[PDB]
Amino acid sequence: HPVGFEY
Amino acid sequence: GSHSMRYFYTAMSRPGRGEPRFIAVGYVDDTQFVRFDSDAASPRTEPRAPWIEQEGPEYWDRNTQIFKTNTQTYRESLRNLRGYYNQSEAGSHIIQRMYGCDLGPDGRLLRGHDQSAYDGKDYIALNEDLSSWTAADTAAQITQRKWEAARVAEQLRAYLEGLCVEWLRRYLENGKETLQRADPPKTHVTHHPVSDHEATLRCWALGFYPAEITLTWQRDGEDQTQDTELVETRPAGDRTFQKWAAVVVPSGEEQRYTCHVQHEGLPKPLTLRWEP
Amino acid sequence: IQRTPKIQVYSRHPAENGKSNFLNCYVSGFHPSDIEVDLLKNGERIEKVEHSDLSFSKDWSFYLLYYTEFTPTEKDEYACRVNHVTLSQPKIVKWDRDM
Repeated sequence: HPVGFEY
Repeated sequence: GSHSMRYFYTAMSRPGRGEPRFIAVGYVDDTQFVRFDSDAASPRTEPRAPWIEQEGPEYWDRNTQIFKTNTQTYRESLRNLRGYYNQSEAGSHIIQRMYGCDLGPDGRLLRGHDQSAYDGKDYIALNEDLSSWTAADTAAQITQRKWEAARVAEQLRAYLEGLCVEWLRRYLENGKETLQRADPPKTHVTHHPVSDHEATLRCWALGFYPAEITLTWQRDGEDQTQDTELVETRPAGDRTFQKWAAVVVPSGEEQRYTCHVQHEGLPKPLTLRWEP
Repeated sequence: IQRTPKIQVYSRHPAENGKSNFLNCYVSGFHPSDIEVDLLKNGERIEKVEHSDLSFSKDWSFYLLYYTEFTPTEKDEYACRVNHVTLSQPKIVKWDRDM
């Protein structure tokens, strides 16, 4: 399950 | 043995050809299990291994929610990075991200990963402490400052030590018949004359899983590292992998050469020679 | 900078004339990700060729597997046609059953 911010 | 879970994100801008594409794939070891593509007719998380199919609708909805959100976020991030490098709006650029957890043979967390690249070059990485960042340049330093304010490292640490390991262990159980089965290489040596007094010995390894393998030629017990042509390990398309190592040998000296195979699925490491 | 694709053309199972098999073209080590790959039978493009989902290696370079079902013979020549931004002209790698 993936982790649930911008660069 | 040791196991890992990895997600690989690719975000690709394409000025004049619509909004940036976002692709995500998930792997357990060398087995892909999920995909998402923002360019699909109806973008949704899709299964790519039989053992993930049993997951409920909530799993698939949450995954799709995450990747749809990431599609939007990475488009903003591409805009941001273009600005950090004073780049024109005309060029196509790529952000890649790779994250996940490693487990030791007992099942405990060995280490976590979260790394990003821009146009194929390392950009920013979470350090092994899962608390601090390594920024490649002054542009990445801006990203570092943002993520420190948003407490991203702390959120990633919580995921990597918790849910990442929990889900990986679950997948390893549900897919134990494949994920925890090492398939040994089928091995043989072929002989190909090139001239009157030179011939190629090629050592083959076929049908193995996982991809990790050691294939070496030895002459009189000495490694022929420089003299060996060693092709990249390649997928067969049935989950298994293939590899070969070749050395050009003087004719009549073939028996002085030995191929050595090391792989998890073998009861014992193999020593091979050409059988005329 | 940009990286040119490595190309391997091979079968899934050992090649036996008259027996159904899978023809693989593995492209790897390339950057950026945009790439054109076709499998050829006697120079002609095979239609229903599938490919793997885009992923990448530890060095950030991309890899893809292109594949189709095929039946090898003595006379039929197979090849993989690859185009990439790093290449000035599409590269042809012929299928060799010993490779």
